[PDB]
Amino acid sequence: NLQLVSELKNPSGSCSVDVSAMFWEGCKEPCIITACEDVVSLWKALDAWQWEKLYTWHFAEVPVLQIVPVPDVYNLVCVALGNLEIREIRALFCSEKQVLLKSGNIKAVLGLTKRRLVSSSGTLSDQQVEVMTFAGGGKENQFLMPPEETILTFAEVQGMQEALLGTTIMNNIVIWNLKTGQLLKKMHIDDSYQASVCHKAYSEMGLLFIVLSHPVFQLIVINPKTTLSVGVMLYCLPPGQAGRFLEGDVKDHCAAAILTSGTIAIWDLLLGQCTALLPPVSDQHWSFVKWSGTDSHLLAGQKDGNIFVYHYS
Amino acid sequence: LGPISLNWFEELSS
Repeated sequence: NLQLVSELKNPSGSCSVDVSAMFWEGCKEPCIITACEDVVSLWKALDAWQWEKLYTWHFAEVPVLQIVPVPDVYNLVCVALGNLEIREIRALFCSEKQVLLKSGNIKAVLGLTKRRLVSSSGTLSDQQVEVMTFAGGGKENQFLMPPEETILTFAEVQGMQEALLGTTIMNNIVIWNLKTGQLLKKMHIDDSYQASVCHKAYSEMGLLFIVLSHPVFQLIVINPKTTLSVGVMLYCLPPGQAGRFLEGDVKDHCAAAILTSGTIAIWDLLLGQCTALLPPVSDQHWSFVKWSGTDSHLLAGQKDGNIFVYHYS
Repeated sequence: LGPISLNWFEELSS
């Protein structure tokens, strides 16, 4: 269950949109990144419960939309800017400075293992899919074969290397080989439900395990060789619990969701049970949720923008 | 009888 362990108030006079936890740098140390529309800050632990701001980066014109975590990168922070759709992706680093990484009609973006960042733009025959690498500066850009169906989300497949998954506007799932750039397979998912947003994908025994969001989450099991979907697991709110899925995050085998309620709900994905509820503190509905990438914590944020950090065990 | 292939990935990559 959930133990409130620390917290972060960020009276930034700007709407808070996202948070994430990463290791920074001459030594790995767990930090928290907060993003508001017009400012992004890096924070370190002041003591057992308090956080202090170490760096800040400012954005005028186009508002910050999300943080984009990149596994195995500790010397910069990537963010996506845009009012609704993504227009730019920037890298923030230190004395604070920033670099424009990509610019245009961006539809989807995902940080990948080993310092890569994948993104896609356009919609059809115009679609491009690109994976860049950081050393770290703009080093390589490999195109991937586009499915010419708008990509809605990426997910790196846990349990293999070099497999990348996408979902498309067509309710299709695509798999690429990250090494060759090849599009290996396209597979339609029952025309609903339906999703659209893949939170996590796993490979085990030649089967694909795919977590989507609606029943608050769905696990679809697909045989990649036949293309056929082989079963489906449901994650549902307990006996009495109002609320529909609104957004969420999955780390390893845990899933968190912000419900239309305003409550956050948690599942262990192995077992399928809702392992905790977390009502809004005060009257402030939870605005975003993210698992910590450095440790065993759940980050829950309000537009306020106060962040509450819980210990999961 | 939907066959499962534990090597589907390198297979298609080949």
